[PDB]
Amino acid sequence: LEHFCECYFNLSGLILCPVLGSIILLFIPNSRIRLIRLIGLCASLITFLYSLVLWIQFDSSTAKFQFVESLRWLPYENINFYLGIDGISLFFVILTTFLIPICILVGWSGMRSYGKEYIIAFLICEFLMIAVFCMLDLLLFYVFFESVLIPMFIIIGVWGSRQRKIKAAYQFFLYTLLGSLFMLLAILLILFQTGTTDLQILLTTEFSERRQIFLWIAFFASFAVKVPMVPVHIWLPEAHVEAPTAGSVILAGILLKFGTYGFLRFSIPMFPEATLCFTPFIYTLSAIAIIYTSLTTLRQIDLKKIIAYSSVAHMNLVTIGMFSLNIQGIGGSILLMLSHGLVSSALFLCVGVLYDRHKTRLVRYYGGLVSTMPNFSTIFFFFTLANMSLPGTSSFIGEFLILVGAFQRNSLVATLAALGMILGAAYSLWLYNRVVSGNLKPDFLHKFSDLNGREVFIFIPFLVGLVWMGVYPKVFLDCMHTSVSNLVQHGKFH
Amino acid sequence: GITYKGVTVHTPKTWHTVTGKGLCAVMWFWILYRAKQDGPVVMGWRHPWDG
Amino acid sequence: GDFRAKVWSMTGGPNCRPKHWRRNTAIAMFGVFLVCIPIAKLSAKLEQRPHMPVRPIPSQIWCKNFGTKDDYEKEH
Amino acid sequence: SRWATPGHEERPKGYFMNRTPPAPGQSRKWEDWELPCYITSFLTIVILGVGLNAKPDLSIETWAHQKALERLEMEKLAT
Amino acid sequence: GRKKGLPEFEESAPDGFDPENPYKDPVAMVEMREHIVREKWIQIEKAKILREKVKWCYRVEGVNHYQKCRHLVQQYLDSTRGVGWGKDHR
Amino acid sequence: GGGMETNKNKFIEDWGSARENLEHNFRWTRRNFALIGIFGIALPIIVYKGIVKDFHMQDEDAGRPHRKFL
Amino acid sequence: VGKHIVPDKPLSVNDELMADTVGKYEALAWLSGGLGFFVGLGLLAVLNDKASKVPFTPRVYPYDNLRVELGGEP
Amino acid sequence: KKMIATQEEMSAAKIALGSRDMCAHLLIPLNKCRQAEFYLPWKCEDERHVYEKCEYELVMERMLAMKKIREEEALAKQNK
Repeated sequence: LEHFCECYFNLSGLILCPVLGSIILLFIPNSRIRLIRLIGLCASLITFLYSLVLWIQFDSSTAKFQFVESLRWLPYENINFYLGIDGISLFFVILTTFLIPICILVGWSGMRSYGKEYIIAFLICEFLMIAVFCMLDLLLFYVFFESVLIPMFIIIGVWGSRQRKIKAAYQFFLYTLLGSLFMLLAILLILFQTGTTDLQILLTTEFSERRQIFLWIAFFASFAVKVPMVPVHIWLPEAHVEAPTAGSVILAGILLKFGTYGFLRFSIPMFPEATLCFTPFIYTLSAIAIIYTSLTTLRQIDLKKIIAYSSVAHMNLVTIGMFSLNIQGIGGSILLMLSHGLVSSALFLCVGVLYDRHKTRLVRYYGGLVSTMPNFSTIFFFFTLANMSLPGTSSFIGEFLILVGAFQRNSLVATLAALGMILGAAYSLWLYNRVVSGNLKPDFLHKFSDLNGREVFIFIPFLVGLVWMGVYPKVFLDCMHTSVSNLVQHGKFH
Repeated sequence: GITYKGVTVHTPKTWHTVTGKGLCAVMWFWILYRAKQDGPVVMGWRHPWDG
Repeated sequence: GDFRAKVWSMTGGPNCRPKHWRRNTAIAMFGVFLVCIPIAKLSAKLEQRPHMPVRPIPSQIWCKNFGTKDDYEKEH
Repeated sequence: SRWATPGHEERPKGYFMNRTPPAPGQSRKWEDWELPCYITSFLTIVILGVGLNAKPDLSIETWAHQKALERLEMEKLAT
Repeated sequence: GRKKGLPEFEESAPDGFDPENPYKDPVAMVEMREHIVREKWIQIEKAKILREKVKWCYRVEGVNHYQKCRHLVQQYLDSTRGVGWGKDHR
Repeated sequence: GGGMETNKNKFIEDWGSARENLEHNFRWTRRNFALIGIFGIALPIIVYKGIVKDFHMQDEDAGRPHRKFL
Repeated sequence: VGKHIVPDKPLSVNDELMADTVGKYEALAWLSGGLGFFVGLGLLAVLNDKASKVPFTPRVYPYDNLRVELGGEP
Repeated sequence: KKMIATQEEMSAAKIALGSRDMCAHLLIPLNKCRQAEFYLPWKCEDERHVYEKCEYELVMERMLAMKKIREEEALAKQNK
């Protein structure tokens, strides 16, 4: 059944753009560095504009999948795959298309040593990440998710700063592969029952409570590694710290979102009965991760480790929201996911600004920076506040909505989750003050440069996006509520 | 000002001394004024409606 | 001090004494007053006073929303 | 004297984004990334500034508001 | 292309929906799920319209709100019990 | 005198590397056994039962039986 | 400010984070006594039972204690 | 002491519920004087003095009612 779309801008062209960029960049000699830079940046920017147009034609009254286009695999047509988005995946496509040009711009100065391999790796990552978010099939979702492991492994290992990147890349690859292997088993068990992997059909098929429980456990084994939930989160600090800056931006801003996206797209709607049974279990794991990892963050001494550990606590608050199973909880969970991809990405950009100049991540060396880099200090303070979920910032909207949705279900989990307001404030301000405030230490650092024109421009869309969501989240919530409402109602008829 | 053995004290500005004395004098008068208008009331001697 | 003279900042750093600070201060005055004009117009458009004041008040000169929410069983 | 004697900073301390000014009479060279980025930034505001304010309001909230208004009208005038 | 105007939906529940075995007509199952979501959103807007009434009664009547808005508060509080997807089921 | 890179301190870097390599120091002592038992096992079970009990107390407030959980 | 001390001895743990004359548990005992003053004072307030020596009768408001004016059934 | 100000007069005067007591009929002139005179303390001394006397009269009445009740608590004890 050729369910092709009538719109002019569709998902296939968006998936094809960065692929064309990579193919063209395959054949350009490494002496034409200017041309390589320009072509990569332009391909990413056109992809961003294309995704913005997809936003423009979005229809916010339907709970159906929009811009659905079919892609055929066999002329037998037994196995035929569909692409489409709804209010739950649209903004994540947008976020991917926006973060990739940032990743290219961050490594602009070193592009004479990075080479076309760096741009091609990021453009290939873009294609797979956009595709993952646009899949209406369990099997294609699985296959595209693992494809990102190859370029992410390459990015971490080749362009990481020090040789701990070896261990980091190994751990990342092995943990993620294990998780994806448990998902494969569940996909093949689903396919044994239903004879299909088409998501829309699965949303209309009934599962037994026993097999719902079991298949939910099989999905959890992958998603909890992706989120990450305790105690399988220890790969994250190594991988996100040893990666290059743009690698950290992609890892924390997009790849982390895949486990929570998988909870919203597959487990929660497809197995409603099992989801209710495991709700105290998810509540306990998330609450422990929020309290415990926030306290570990307090005692970290590496700049990138503090930011990496903060990401774990923010993502477990997201899981409390999505498993609250109401408009505020799921609505807040998606907004926090988007906000985190901007705030943590900006924070990894601040640390990279410091590291590119002085080549150290230890907090003890820094301090006093407000007297030499006031521009960086002001930008760093703003994203420090956004990381504390200050009202008026994008992160406060998602945070409070999740707490609202949790309070209406279980007042205890909402209380433990609200403890991150105290803990998250403690490590964010302690980090900012030890780096920016105080006096300089000329025996460690004596030569300083504030942000240049490229770094300031890089920070601009992050400030605008954070403010825009923090003061007027209605432009996002309006386009989501119809898909959110039907996700909550899935499996009940009263 | 006046010097007494090393340590010198400068005289205050004239309007500073005038305002200080004047504001407290305004305060002392307002206190005596009020105490005679509603002093028996707070002592409990009479009541406001007495008359 | 010595190195802070080579450091750019939005607030001007230490002991900022711009030579033309008076014309810049007066230009800054005008910008705020020009910014205030749309704000005041929008404020006057948005205010809601369900109660007539006991005496005439300065906001009856520009605001036309006095005694309007009497029909409350119609508000949506 | 702080209000009647002008300041001494003929030019502000430091340089904006730490770039030395170009030679007198000369214009700064734009780096290769500026033009594509400033065109993307301009097109971003134009698409979102116009498109979001020009797309129709199809929220479930706007449709239900109108629907709920008529049902409360229809149960009030009728008993 | 799309015609201008507010979205249009069927007023009535889909015909073909057996509430005894909801997983027998899937096209109707999906359409019932969408219809219930739309119906629930209508009651949500109902309580919000009713809430605007309580607000302006308090603002208009002041110290006399307990007697003058007794009826509106009852209506709002009844509409909010069992509303949306909150702390009440049906 | 030369460069923007930090002048490394041998003592501060040693403190940094000893932090990264903590897993080589774990020994399975008495204190660790108490700490892992209390905060790795006992406390999560306490939070789990508190959350379940919170749901159950709601069930008997609604005149409903105790909802089953995995 | 003047000259920041550069370490010359191997840095120990709990250095990122590193009340003089009075000991730890002795301060807890003195604060506990201070809070025990509020406890004893509060108990004395119960023992006093001022509510039982009220020198006037509870206010009575007209119109059934303003039953309608307080949101009751009219 | 009998109730004078009807329910409608108090509601139209927008009297705080805690001041809708037996002396409400005198509060209405007082508050109308207070608003018209910007609540300065040297104004409306006449309406204020009249209303305060009524409120003093009310509290003394309830004080005397308890003065009685207290004289019967001991009667029960003196005969127990």
